[PDB]
Amino acid sequence: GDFLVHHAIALGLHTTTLILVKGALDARGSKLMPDKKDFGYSFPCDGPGRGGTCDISAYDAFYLAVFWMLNTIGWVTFYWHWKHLTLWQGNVAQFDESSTYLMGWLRDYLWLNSSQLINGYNPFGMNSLSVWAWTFLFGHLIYATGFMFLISWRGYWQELIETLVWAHEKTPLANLVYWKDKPVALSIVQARLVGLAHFSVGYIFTYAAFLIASTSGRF
Amino acid sequence: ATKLFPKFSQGLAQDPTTRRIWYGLAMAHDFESHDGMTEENLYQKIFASHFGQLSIIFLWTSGNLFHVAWQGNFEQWVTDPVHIRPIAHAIWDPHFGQPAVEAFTRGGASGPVNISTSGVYQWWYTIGMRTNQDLYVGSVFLALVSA
Amino acid sequence: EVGPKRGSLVKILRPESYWFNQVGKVVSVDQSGVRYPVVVRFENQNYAGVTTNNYALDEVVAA
Amino acid sequence: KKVKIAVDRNPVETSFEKWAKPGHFSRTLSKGPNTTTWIWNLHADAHDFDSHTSDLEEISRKVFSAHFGQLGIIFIWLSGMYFHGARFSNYEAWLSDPTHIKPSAQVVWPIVGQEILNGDVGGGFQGIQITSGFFQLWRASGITSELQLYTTAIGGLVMAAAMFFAGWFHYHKAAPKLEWFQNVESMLNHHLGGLLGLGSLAWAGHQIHVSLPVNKLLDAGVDPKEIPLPHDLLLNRAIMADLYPSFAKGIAPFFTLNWSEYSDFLTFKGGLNPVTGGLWLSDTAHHHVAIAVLFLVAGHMYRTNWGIGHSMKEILEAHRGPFTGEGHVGLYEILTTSWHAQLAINLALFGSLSIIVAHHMYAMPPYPYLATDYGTQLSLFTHHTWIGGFCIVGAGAHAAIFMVRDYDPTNNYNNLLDRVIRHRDAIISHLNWVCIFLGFHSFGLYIHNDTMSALGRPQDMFSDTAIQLQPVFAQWIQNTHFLAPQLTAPNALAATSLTWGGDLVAVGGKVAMMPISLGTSDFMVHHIHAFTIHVTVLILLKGVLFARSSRLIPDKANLGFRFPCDGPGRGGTCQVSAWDHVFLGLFWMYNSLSIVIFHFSWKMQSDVWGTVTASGVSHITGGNFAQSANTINGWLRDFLWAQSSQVIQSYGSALSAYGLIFLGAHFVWAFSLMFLFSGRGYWQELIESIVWAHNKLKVAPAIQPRALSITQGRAVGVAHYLLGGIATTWSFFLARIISVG
Amino acid sequence: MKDFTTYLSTAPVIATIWFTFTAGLLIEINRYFPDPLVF
Amino acid sequence: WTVPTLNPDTPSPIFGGSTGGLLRKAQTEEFYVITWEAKKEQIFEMPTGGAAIMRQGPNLLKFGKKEQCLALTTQLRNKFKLTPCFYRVFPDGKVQYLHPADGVYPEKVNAGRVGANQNMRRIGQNVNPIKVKFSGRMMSPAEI
Amino acid sequence: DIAGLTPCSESKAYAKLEKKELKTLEKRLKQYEADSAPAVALKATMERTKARFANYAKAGLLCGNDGLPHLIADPGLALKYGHAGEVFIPTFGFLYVAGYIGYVGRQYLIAVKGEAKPTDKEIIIDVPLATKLAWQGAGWPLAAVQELQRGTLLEKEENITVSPR
Amino acid sequence: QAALYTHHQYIAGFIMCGAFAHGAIFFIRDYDPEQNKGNVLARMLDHKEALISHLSWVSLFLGFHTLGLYVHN
Amino acid sequence: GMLETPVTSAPIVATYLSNLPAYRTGVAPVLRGVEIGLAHGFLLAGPFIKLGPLRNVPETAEIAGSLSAAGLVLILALCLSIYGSAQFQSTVARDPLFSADGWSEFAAGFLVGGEAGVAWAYVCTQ
Amino acid sequence: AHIVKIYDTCIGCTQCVRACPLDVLEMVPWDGCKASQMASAPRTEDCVGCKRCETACPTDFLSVRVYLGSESTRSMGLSY
Amino acid sequence: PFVPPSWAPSVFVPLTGLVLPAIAMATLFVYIEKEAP
Repeated sequence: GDFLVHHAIALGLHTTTLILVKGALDARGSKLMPDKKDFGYSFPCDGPGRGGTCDISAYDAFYLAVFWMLNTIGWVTFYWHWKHLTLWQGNVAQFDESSTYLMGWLRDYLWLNSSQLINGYNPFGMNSLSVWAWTFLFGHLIYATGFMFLISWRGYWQELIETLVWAHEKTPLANLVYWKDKPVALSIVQARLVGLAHFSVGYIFTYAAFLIASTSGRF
Repeated sequence: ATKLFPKFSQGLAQDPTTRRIWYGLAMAHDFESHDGMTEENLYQKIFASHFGQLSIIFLWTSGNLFHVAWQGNFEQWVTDPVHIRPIAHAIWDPHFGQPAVEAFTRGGASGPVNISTSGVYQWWYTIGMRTNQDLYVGSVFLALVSA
Repeated sequence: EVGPKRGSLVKILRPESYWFNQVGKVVSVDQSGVRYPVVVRFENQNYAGVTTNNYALDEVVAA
Repeated sequence: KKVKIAVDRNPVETSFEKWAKPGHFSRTLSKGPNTTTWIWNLHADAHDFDSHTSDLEEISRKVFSAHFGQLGIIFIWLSGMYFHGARFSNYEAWLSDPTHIKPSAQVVWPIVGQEILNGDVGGGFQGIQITSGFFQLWRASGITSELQLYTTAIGGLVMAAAMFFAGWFHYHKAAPKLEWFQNVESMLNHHLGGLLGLGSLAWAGHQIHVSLPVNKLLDAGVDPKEIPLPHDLLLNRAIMADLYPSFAKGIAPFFTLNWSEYSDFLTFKGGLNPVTGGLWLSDTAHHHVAIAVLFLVAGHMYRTNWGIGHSMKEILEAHRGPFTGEGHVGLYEILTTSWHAQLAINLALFGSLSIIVAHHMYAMPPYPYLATDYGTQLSLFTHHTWIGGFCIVGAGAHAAIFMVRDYDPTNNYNNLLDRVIRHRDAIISHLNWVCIFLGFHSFGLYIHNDTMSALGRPQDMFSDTAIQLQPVFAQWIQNTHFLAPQLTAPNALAATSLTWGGDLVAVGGKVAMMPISLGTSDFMVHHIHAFTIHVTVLILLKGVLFARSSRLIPDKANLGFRFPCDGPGRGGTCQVSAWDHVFLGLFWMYNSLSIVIFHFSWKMQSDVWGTVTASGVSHITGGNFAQSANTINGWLRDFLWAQSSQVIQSYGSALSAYGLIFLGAHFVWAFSLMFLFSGRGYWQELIESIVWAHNKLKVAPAIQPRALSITQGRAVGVAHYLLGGIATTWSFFLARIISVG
Repeated sequence: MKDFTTYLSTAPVIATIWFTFTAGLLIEINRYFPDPLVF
Repeated sequence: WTVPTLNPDTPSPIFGGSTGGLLRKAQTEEFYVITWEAKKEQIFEMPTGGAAIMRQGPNLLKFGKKEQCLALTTQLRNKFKLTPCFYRVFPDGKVQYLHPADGVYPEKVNAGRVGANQNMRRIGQNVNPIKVKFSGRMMSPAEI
Repeated sequence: DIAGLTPCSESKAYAKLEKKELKTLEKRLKQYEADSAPAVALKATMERTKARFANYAKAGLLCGNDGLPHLIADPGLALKYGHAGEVFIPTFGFLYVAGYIGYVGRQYLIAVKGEAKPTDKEIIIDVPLATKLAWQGAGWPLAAVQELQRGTLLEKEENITVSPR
Repeated sequence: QAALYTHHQYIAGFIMCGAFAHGAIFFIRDYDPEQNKGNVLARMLDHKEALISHLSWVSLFLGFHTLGLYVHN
Repeated sequence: GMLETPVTSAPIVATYLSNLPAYRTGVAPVLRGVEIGLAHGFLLAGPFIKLGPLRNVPETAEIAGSLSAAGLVLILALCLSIYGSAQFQSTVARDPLFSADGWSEFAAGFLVGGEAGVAWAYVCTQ
Repeated sequence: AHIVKIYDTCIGCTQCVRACPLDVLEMVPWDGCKASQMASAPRTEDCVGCKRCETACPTDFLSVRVYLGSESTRSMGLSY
Repeated sequence: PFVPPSWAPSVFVPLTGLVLPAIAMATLFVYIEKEAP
């Protein structure tokens, strides 16, 4: 099980290095964009021409690499937490026998250690572990919110904002209060950053809450 | 018209949309991209930023020391570091009802407190801290160093 | 008469070109004083779906 | 003005010459491949018939042949189900014990250890427990042997060959003209009278002559081998007269307007059969008779070749008020010339009817021993709901396609459609506001409940004990339906369904159907459903109304229906096409229907399904829906964490495959995030590096490898997301409902 | 027949026949040699 | 050739009105006015949604941005073969002629025009960003 | 023995695991008759289980504390303690088949590259040429080594497209 | 132990991504090919296709084998 | 040009909108703010009094509700003041309300009227 | 405003001007190509950055380039 | 000593949560919308 998870760790490290190294070497230009060095480090794209140039800047390579970094650290922290949990519980054979198949990781580690966490508050009352349950759901909500900025893109939002602008401008008792800044949709780069920030915050808070709650309740 | 914010980018200041605020907030530390930036001024701005970051780090450390000396149980944790849980700081939340108050009241405290997981208790106990007076003196010294 | 012969194969030396270090067939060479008189047609298209381009006299090498 | 059979002889020659030429349908793909993108295009424009040519007649003929090929595929599928039920099933054993033997119709070969999936389903058989409900349907029709199912499979194969021959004949031997396809009046008259009315009448005849006596004898305790054959019942009047005295009078009471004599097989019993748990087949037969008469009457409404009847254009033009301008002028020409508009209308009504079918089938089980099979009930409701949602999204997509391609402003000056386009901004703004209002008042209640429960304040929550929000309208409607057979339904014996109220019906120790009570949790989840439906409608309607133009891009119609963007200009115009709106509507439909099926599963397993004990009924989860469904933590712990124990420990048993799929589905879904969170520029540069590696070893293909297009990347991402999520929920529901149901 | 053979020579038909042959060979190998874990 | 003068007393196409019309920007910042000559009455598509009927002779319309006016110009030129022209109107009453700039459409070459923002080199001949660093503001290597 | 593991022929957990599998199979078999299809299928599965366990113990595999076999990936340990059949011989077998498929595909690409329309030969497979190359690929390591020695395996730097740096 | 190890590992991952991001920023903003002519830095961009290709091969091999062994188990 | 509808062009609703304090166009902004604040405080005291955390304990539910309403009124007054500060910086008849001094007087009147409305709503239940 | 530049590789095919949706590009006389015309950008203050001109350019590499600059009302294409 | 009073959290928590953020938000909002001369 340790051998297999170490190979998974090596996979995560090599893929993250691949994305980062490729983005750093292709930052000055490639065959698709021979003049990428003249556009700066961060820019939206080169337009829909030449088949499409979405996520062509080096900033976008870093952006895609953050997900792989979070996934790699997630694997290493999952391995550390499970091995030490089985060691502290006095049964290392459980980890040695269930760390070779993913069902063991999903049931014996993620499902078995979250029983006390999600029981922090229920209709029968609550205990000191309710804050970690709230943090768990908080991180899940932030992660899912990041998925919105990650999947849905600018155009739809800008058109919706234009409709809202018309609605506010044609509403009595409310058009007297006008904005000082014209409301516009978030930019592509800003959208990627916002989605990445929500993804990372939800990821970190969810794992920290689960880790502390499971380790504190078990011991 | 042109707004005062941001002061480091006249192009962003002339932006009449909400993009101006977001971009001004996200490009404040990009010293090389400001208006009228030279090499000497760039290095000086980074020097000041380094000092400000050091002050923030030291003030945060002093805050941790102060809260452990005030609401923590370091004087009692050192006598029994196996069966006593460390206390981070107290909790003052008006939203808590009666069950939350008695649920968070643990670790030998008199009110709702947070049990620390940072491990500063073991580190401070190992380096020599024994009484809360030591933590208070360390917090005052680190706050003055940050200033 | 200046430039490569019509119908021959030349290599592209322009670094920013999609067909850099690639072979292409010569179509026509302009007889004026234009900067890029050589016309080169390639079997493989670029990302924009174009197979012909105009290159300078020193931008193409016989190969 | 004359309705006739117009046709062309031998328009296309039957040959294999075009089979060897890929992409011959389009002028752009007829050149051949040069890049890998072309290959994807070859599959993306395959069925895009209005893009190959602009001739409406060619498009209509291709549509007709495509319909025949589709029906041939469906007949092959049905014949396969009947053949599997006739040779690899335990239907004969299940007929002798429909309350203990689990239905099964699939066997696996003893290879690589998969024989463990051949679980002991009962009746001396080893297979995979099916949830399609074919056993109950065959029992309802009177099928009592494998020979009948085998004969039905052979008939289905013959029908499939006939459908394929019909498609080939109508495309290469006798192709109808465009005027034949535009006879919507005659088409509607035939589909109303002939198809629906004659089909309902034929099924009523089969139910009266086969389903009713065979099922009556099955419910009377007669062994399936001793029951007379259907032709035996159809040949003599003695057996039918013994089972139903009205048959001793022949068809004489029908022609003498003495239909009351047939009150033994045509009634209003209502409720459910206490022996089987399903609806009374006498009521279904009477239902089909009434439905057949109604559809046959409706089939003589439009004029075809005689003076009597209606003209739909006349009715449409006669409907015009002061607040709508001209009215429905030009709508008839729109629907008689655009296949996409008709597809949008048909897909919307078809999906809505599919969801209605799911609700009516769990509430009023029509097949015998169907309600007691919780697996079949849950799977059928979930399946029909998903099909309805997908069809609705497709309806919105085709509405946008019609608005982009077939719309013409020269024939829509001051009609309803033009006015809708004129005030589309007001429509979208109000729908956006109602979506925000519903989202706040629907999600804030759950968040507030989670906060109050976590803060140790259960008295400040939104529950039955605390502040209650009772659905008084639904409860009053339930009471009215329960009291209907005494005042407003004097000729009805019982109510339409048991969910309204009254006594519960249980068969074989399992609750077939009991009354359903709605509380605060039901109110909250119903508002959640309304909010999700409103948001999906907002995305689809925004993509339909703003398909031609918008305040951001005034010439969107020139860019087509499916295009990635208009560049990074104007701050960014990513996903402005109507196709992207359909792409986002797919995600919202998935979210909405997932919450719908979760609510259905929890409510059924908590307050309806369960065993029957001595002086009390115990449910599967113990009735925790009225106390734990008002919080997100309750849904995550009691419904997702607790109910997923069966799918995670299924390893080593006959349900282990489900667990494997439960893991596999988590992969595909996450795989979707690779195509949804990234862009093709990075992949194109990575492909360039890989191409360099190939060029070094002289292994570079002639077809230049190009990354997936932006639209293709979005389609791949949404497809994988939907497949992963739907398969995850499918494995969880099936494993759980099979283990504890 | 030339057009039919050319159609059968396309990438999806060839891929289907080849994968069916390879899958059948692997399945028959595991059938006549059950549970091979080592050489 | 002479610059046309805007005629405010010009008939407009018969349109029932829509919600995609002008906003507060037309009264606070600027707006655009498109005028054209139609040989006969014809139903056309409005760039902001809806179908209007262009009258015979002069026709005037108001739009919020220049893109709407040029989109309608392209639609009228490619579908009905007309010659439209538009201006930018300010709240103080100033009218500025925009397209066509010289009376001749920009697709065809016309005498008197002077090329601007043209680099007498190629993309591959641009300088490195390190050479344009530490400037007055963010400057791209192609701006010089 | 190696890494504190014991052979599967002398491991108690291995025998207990075999008894557990046979016990659950026999328990499932007790609910059926003797001359029925499910009983024959269960008996066949039990015989397959017995043969699998006997073959694994006969092969000399090393089991752990969980009763499951372990593979030896070190070439020295595998060739020194009789474990070359786990990871060594299958490694060379995959190398032969992998290079076999790669060489066949490379030969087909280079052969169709000099034709008039190589893209047609790529979407529509030339079955006779592909079959001939598939049968001729048995000498792939020899042909690949001879190609590497002649310098014709790789392409020169000047004939490959690169980025503008 | 659990919280400290996880905290430091996530911080290290973010810091590593930042190191590579700043390297890309160096290539776009501060790299000078004329001053770095023939050194190790220019040779990195000289054979960048080989580096990205070999990294792709390693990642592909590791992913296929680890996922295959896990699914097989 | 624009779209006309009976909802936005009925004379009765137009006269109703003209009779509102916001559309007087000729009165002092202090009177408008006082009227708006009173009408808002009277309705604002409701939700806090009948739904706050201390709604079940007697003799203090009205106290807590009125205090929360006054706090919300104060927050709204601060928002109105900063809105007039950041909105008017330079430059029928021009309404004096849409000016820096006019909006400041309007915000002060809104605060006064809001506190009076909260106090009047509390004594109305006593 | 965005920066629109025309390079000497322009063949004067006039496709970039027709693809421009806000009338930014035009054709001026020249002596570097057979068509004796060259694209020009004298109204960059109205350019939004849709890059339709870059898509319509057939030269390798492109002759017209768009660089996103300071955003304004005309550059963001706002009708409000 | 440096020990704060018993009532210190009851005054510093509402301060840091409602007084300081409101003043900071209002000041920053006014500063962002300041028009240049």
